[PDB]
Amino acid sequence: TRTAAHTHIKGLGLDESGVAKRVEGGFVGQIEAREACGVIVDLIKAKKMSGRAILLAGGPSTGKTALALAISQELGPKVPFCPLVGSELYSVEVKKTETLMENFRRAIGLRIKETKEVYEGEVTELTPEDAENPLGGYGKTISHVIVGLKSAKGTKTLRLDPTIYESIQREKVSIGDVIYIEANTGAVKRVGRSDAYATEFDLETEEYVPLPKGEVHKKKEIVQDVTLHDLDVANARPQGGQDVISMMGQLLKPKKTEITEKLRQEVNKVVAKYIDQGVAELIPGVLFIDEVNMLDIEIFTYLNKALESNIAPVVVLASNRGMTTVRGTEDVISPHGVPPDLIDRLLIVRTLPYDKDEIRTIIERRATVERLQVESSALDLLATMGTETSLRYALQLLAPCGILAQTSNRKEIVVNDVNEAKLLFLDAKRSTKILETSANYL
Amino acid sequence: VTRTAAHTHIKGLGLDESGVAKRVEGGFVGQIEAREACGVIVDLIKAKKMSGRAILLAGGPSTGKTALALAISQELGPKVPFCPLVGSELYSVEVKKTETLMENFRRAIGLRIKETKEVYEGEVTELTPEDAENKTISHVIVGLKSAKGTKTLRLDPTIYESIQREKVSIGDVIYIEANTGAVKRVGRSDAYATEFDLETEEYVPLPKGEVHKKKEIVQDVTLHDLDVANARPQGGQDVISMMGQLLKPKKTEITEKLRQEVNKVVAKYIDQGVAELIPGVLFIDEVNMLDIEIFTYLNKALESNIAPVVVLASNRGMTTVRGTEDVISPHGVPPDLIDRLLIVRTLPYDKDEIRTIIERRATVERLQVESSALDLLATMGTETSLRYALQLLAPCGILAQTSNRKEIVVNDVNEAKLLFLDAKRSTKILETSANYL
Amino acid sequence: PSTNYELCLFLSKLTGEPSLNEFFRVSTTPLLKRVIERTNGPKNTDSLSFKTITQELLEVTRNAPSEGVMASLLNVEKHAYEREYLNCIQRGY
Amino acid sequence: SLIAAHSHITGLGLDENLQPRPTSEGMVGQLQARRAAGVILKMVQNGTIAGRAVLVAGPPSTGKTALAMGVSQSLGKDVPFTAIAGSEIFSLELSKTEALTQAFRKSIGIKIKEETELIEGEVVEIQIDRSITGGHKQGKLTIKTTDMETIYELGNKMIDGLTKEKVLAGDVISIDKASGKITKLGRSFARSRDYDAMGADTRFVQCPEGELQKRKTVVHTVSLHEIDVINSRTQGFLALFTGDTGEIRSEVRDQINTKVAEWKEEGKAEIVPGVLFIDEVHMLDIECFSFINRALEDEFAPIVMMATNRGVSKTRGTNYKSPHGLPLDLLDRSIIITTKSYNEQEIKTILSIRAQEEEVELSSDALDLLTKTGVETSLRYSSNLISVAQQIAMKRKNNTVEVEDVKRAYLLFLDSARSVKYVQENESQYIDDQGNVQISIA
Amino acid sequence: SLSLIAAHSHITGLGLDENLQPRPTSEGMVGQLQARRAAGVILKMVQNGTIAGRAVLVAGPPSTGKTALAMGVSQSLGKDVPFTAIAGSEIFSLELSKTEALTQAFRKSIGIKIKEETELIEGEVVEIQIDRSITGGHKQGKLTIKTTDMETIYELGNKMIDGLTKEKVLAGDVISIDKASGKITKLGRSFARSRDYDAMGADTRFVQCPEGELQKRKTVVHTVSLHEIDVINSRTQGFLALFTGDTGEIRSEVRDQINTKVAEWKEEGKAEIVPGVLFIDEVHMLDIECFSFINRALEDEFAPIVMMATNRGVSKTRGTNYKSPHGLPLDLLDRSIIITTKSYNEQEIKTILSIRAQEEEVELSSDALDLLTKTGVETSLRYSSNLISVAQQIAMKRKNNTVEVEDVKRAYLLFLDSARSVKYVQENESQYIDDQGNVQISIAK
Ligand SMILES: Nc1ncnc2c1ncn2[C@@H]1O[C@H](COP(=O)(O)OP(=O)(O)O)[C@@H](O)[C@H]1O
Ligand SMILES: Nc1ncnc2c1ncn2[C@@H]1O[C@H](COP(=O)(O)OP(=O)(O)O)[C@@H](O)[C@H]1O
Ligand SMILES: Nc1ncnc2c1ncn2[C@@H]1O[C@H](COP(=O)(O)OP(=O)(O)O)[C@@H](O)[C@H]1O
Ligand SMILES: Nc1ncnc2c1ncn2[C@@H]1O[C@H](COP(=O)(O)OP(=O)(O)O)[C@@H](O)[C@H]1O
Repeated sequence: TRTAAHTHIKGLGLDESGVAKRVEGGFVGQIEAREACGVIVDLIKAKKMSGRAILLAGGPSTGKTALALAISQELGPKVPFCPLVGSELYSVEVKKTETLMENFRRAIGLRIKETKEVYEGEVTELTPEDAENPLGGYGKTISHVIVGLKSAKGTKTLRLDPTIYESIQREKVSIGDVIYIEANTGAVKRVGRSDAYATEFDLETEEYVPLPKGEVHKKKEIVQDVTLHDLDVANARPQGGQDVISMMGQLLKPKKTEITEKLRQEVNKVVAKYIDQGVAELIPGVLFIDEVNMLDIEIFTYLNKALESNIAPVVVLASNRGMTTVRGTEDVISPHGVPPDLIDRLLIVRTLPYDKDEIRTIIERRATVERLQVESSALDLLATMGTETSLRYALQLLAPCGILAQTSNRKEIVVNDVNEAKLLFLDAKRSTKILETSANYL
Repeated sequence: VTRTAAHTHIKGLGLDESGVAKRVEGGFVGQIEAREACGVIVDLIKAKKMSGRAILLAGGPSTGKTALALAISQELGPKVPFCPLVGSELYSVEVKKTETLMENFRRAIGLRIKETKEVYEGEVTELTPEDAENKTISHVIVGLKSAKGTKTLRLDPTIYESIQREKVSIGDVIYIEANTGAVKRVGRSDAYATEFDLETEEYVPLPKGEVHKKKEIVQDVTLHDLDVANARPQGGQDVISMMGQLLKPKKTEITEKLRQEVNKVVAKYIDQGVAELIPGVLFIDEVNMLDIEIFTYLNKALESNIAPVVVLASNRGMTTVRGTEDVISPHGVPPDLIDRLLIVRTLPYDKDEIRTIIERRATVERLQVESSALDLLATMGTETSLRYALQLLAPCGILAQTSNRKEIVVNDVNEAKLLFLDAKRSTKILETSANYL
Repeated sequence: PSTNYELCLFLSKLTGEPSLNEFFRVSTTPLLKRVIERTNGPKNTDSLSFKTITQELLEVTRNAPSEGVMASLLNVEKHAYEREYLNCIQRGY
Repeated sequence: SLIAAHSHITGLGLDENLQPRPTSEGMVGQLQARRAAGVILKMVQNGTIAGRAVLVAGPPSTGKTALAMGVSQSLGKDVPFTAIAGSEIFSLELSKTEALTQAFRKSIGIKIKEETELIEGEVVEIQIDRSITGGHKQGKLTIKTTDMETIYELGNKMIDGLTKEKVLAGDVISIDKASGKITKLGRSFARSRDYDAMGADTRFVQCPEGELQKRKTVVHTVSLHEIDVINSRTQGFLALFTGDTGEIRSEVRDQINTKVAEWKEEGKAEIVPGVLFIDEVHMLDIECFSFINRALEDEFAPIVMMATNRGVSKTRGTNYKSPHGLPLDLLDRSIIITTKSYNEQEIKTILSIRAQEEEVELSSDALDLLTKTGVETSLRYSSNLISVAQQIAMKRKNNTVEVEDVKRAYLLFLDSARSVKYVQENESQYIDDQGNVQISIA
Repeated sequence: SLSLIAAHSHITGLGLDENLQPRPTSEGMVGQLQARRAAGVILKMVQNGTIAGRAVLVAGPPSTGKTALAMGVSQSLGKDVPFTAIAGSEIFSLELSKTEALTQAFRKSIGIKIKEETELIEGEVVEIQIDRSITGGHKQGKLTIKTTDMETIYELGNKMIDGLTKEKVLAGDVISIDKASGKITKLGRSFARSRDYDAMGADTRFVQCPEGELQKRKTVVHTVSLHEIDVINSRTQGFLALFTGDTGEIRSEVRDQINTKVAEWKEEGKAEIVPGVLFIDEVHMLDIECFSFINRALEDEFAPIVMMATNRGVSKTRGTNYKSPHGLPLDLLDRSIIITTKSYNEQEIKTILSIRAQEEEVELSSDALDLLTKTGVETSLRYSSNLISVAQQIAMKRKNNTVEVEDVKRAYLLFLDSARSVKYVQENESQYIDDQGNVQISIAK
């Protein structure tokens, strides 16, 4: 078990058709922001809209990323979620517009149901039966291939096409191997050798797979979850070109290229065609961009362009700046570092700072998650610590308090332990104070 | 007739066995304290114990910082590696600058490997491959022959593959290296030169010496050579390719994993006694051209366990550091790096040692200068600059030679001063004139 | 492998190569010669080399008939070739 | 697909006299700009006028891109419409002028007529002769209809298309000769001898009658940029989707221009022009503006529509300010369409259209409150509030959206001015332009 | 053997007790008791391995031992634990973005331990007898592998024969074959069968014939970082990019798939996660984009403990135009804990100088140690530490073993510190090139 300043956040914690409980789901306070995020989660689950932008605005250490992760856990693992930093779009292999568009396409998922009818198992015989009056000038003209497959409780003799036989030569299928044939394509697949057929007792490099379970003939419905960016990446590269430059690019570094809009529209129209047949289901997800103040003005204008498309997902933005200059500009003072046209294109959810009791309950919840026992007086001192200093400093001081408690052979965290941890590790404000007082290039 | 560069006249630091600098010795005159400090530095290098030691040579222009660096280079010898570099060379457009600095760091740590070279040279008399199947040849019996006699060898099928690569037949003088396995076809012998009156064969003589020749050699490599030997995005350094490969290999950021593996292999070979480790010198002239990021990576890389002795040169004073905006620092070097340096101060000269520098450069370039012409050149060196006289020495010799004289006279110095200008006179002409000189 | 057997064993545990001499052979061959001579059939299952999702979608449609949903979702370049009549377009340059 | 911001616009809403209706085809108001856009659309549909610059100017949230999407919807099919933003030009693998040239040539279409033989019939016999390694492939195909039966010679590509989607005898298939398309219509024989290999369940198709070969003329549109990318290198068709078309030489462009002029003069092909729309055209550099100035004077130059929402602003790449962010030599070559703001009634009609498109039922007083909020703050803010108010109303288990749902959505999600006021009242809680913030509560 | 004496070679770890209380002088670390106790608390958190992504900022004036404390933490951490010490300037690259370089630095500092069991048959090949099958399937072979002591016969399958014919192994070749996995190697040619050929081949390597038991059991523990798995799964032949370094911006979906597969391999127990420390020395030389990516990347469960070192005061953050404490923005300092290092008094300077002189095998006299301590208190620790070795060379040129006062005084006269060089430059400013480029090379007017 590992904790990473999260994983106490288990969803948002709203009840059905109602007001958020104050302490529920690892969340303390932020009732209006959690209600707005629940409304956004229901809008995403409605599966109807495209390119809706929410900006989480508040101070530092107020729970914007916690709310985004709560949205992601409320949506479930099947709905796609792409976390992102504003600094990640400045790639040096491809232009920043292409990175933004591929992160947009990474947050649109496709669920495809399909039927696989297969014959698999350990093989018993391979008789390429010759035809009567077998032409002339050729040896062993095959009328059909008889393959005897066996598995757990099942044994089936199959009369295959002659043209599978060269595939038999292709995958090096011998008697005693565990093979796998799809009915629609008729392509064999040598999984390995049976465990009972380990004849070479001394030295062998074969992969001995167990004998597969169930009947030989199995027809099953499987569900595959992909993203639209996966389809774009798989369709961009030459799929089995079998030429010199294809293997050259296979062996080379996979450099990122500007995926054209034509390929995206082709993928979109084939996806819509298979959606109309009912075999595929489209799900939109969340592209979360934290600290969008690091985005360039070109990123903001391309965001204005790309939010109007019919495909784009719900984009959750976060920012902690209040009234600052937009990156890429020199005199554009804007709220949250976001230009007014994009600000016009989104909805703003405000996040509030916390109180003493909320900070105390957050510290106690983090102590219970990290499996640390803190007494009440040390908890009150940590709450006063989190009010005088930052909340994150009091949250991150819990683990040194646990180390200093366990080094004295006790499980409770004592006021002496948190005083020692205060003396050992410094706050940002106290470090700034001793940087101002000391003029020795500290 | 040998050419003469700017630092040709300097052969060493000119110190005695006690380390005290003789005044005029080794191509130097004056600058005794910095020469003694550089002698202490080369004693530290010859100790072969320390790593990451850094010395900065600080002084004015034309005072001898680069002269002392090349004097260190001749004092150590060609066995010790020496990597001269400019601070401008670290700005590469193929790889990042810290990677280039670390590559130049690894270029100044060398290895001596004693090895044998055994060569079979001569004309093939018999080429019988024995198969002994178990299609595939067991071995090949090859009979070479030179003017001192013949010799028979048994060769593995890899050398037979290399022999059939070279289209070797009976009667061809060929070359075989026993250790490497390289096969080179020198060409057909003249004993078979009259089989046809005209053919594309190149007819070479029989070797006059013995067939088998063995000698001892030493291989001087660096750690950067072994780094780039086994870090190739597209391999194939072994095959001889006159034409280039179809895809141009680019310089890449070599990871620390390859450095640790190369260090482990080198330490294993050193522990066997095969290889000897020679720490060397990385010299960076004009260190004020380094970016602050390169200064930070230099701060990090000077604490390595395999870092060489680094010698920096600078001629600036209280100057802003490159890549910064308001960091006024001595010699253009940030104060965190300066704390790790040892600073050797380089003094200016006066008239007498300027005159002896001029006469030493005249003696090295084989020019005869008259005494009053030497005094005029020394006065001009004190007035304009020392390098102005050092660069006007050769036009004086040319103007003397065109007048059929082997002795430089005062009129030659006046004519060379009239024809060629220094920086101050050209700046005065620049200031007085209006339309772009 | 004579001097650095531990690194070869580590790389064989990582990649799953059945031969420990594959790394020395690959590192000392030309890249085009390596591209021509890559016919490798078996791989070790007990390895850290993993089969990606997109590579699985490549493998299922290596030999697959048309009108299957997985087959047609990953074969769109051929569909764009066929529907734009690029089989009979004349050369211009 | 999904509901985007311009999904309600199905055209321009103009009569045959180029007169705009007050509300038609999802467009309401902006009569002079709609009439000017209809004039531009008729100029595009004429096709004899090349390289005209059109600028659409106005404040934000007014309808410049709405007018461009109305032009695109009224443009018709097989006419190119390349809608890009100003940030796509700045690339790492292409120059600005080369990216602009590719955007210009993506907007010019070439309508090519091809002659095609359609061969539909039952397969009697397939004979395929392949080499030992499988490289060289040839053979014969005996095909049949109810009148006559022929034997054709198969090439490599036709056999490759026959192996995939495996054609047996008795299968009714269709052969497109000009495209190499193999379409298995089905199976007509239903032989008693059935193999155990295949899982094919092909439907019964009646035996095709009539002639076997049918001649037809097909018509397809290919952009200019596709022809330069295809003719630029060997595997240019891969580069049409990967976008690895790095700086195509001018010799290729000149030869493609001469070849398409020869195709026009032969009657084989015709050239149709399209529209290059550039949203946020102020983001382009002065070098891009100079290249646009000289590239508008070409024969193969499309109609260029540009949209910007900026007044006298700083032109990028320079040190001065210009109207619309564009230099005066570019504005000399352009005719400017001006778009004006809306009143209460136009905002109410836009919100009613957006609610009808989003399947959201609004009451009269809820629509009045949304209209008042759109007038006070922004039209985009109320149009975004519609969906979350619908989500709140569905959370309240009622079908329609009431006034209190709109008030709850207004209280939950902030606009620009309220967020600016909240930031200015709580300035110390946010990171300012100097990077100073007070995280601590006390 | 290859490593020479560096600036931090005398430090073998943090000199702490079992109660995390630092000794005054232990394991090469002198003083800094609060900083060493805090670093011991940091080490225990890394050793616990149950929490992730803590940012620790080591701050103080230069030459106080922030990097010394980091090397003490790395030495006390022990082997087979990923410690990645990088500088802030290495992030700025040409084919990798700053966030991608930071991701590769983060994922190089956390790995997995994997246990392997090897049944190795190592020996020289005597004879390979191949039972040629009529149909060609299941080609039986008889391997005569042989050590110095004893020799058996092994049965060989068809894929075994194909592996032994893929690489060219003959009689007299030393090979080892794994029984469990079928791994193939060729160590080279035995020395007993080395004189039969007059010239060796290009790939012919000569190795000693192994002794002892023919088949040996061994347990191998492999520590594979997450970046290693990313580079391996990024390409078809990805092991070359582990050494050449041209990984080239590994896509995200590979990293999520590898994270999920590492989680399920942990839950089925064939690998265990070993977290480590990423130490960014001079972290002030990073862009604000790097700081924001660090802020978001510290919140993942596969994140190491990040130790950052800075000697800056209230300095300008790179990429912006405002000043900030430590050269770091306030949201980065919010998610961090600060260990402050203080300056040294005379006794700590003397003890560190004596330890550094003992490390370099220099016999310092008492008066020379007092003079070096006075110079260290006056100028700097690193100036006296650099003066020790050149004073040793000065004394060795004087045919003396130990150093005296005269050797240290000669080294002080020959080599200048920062303040003396600043004084000599400021006294003669015309002889040096100014910030405006002006200089006076002429010595007379
Ligand atoms: N209401 C809350 N309840 C519980 N934990 C919270 C709450 N708000 C913030 N936190 C915790 O505080 C820590 C820092 O908050 P974070 O979301 O990183 O701030 P920011 O919004 O500036 O990114 C997170 O680990 C988060 O889990
Ligand atoms: N002490 C000296 N004795 C002899 N020659 C010298 C001395 N100092 C400098 N020189 C000569 O002066 C020339 C220029 O000096 P240089 O080392 O280039 O100056 P800098 O230190 O600015 O690089 C060199 O060719 C060198 O040979
Ligand atoms: N005449 C109109 N008819 C219908 N909707 C309109 C009209 N004008 C503007 N809109 C709506 O107003 C919103 C903003 O218009 P848009 O053109 O996208 O941005 P801008 O006007 O700032 O360029 C769009 O969502 C669009 O649907
Ligand atoms: N506590 C200590 N114990 C031993 N040596 C130290 C100590 N602190 C500093 N040093 C020595 O001082 C030198 C410079 O310290 P360094 O680690 O570079 O400090 P900083 O990183 O703050 O510049 C190092 O070479 C180290 O040997």
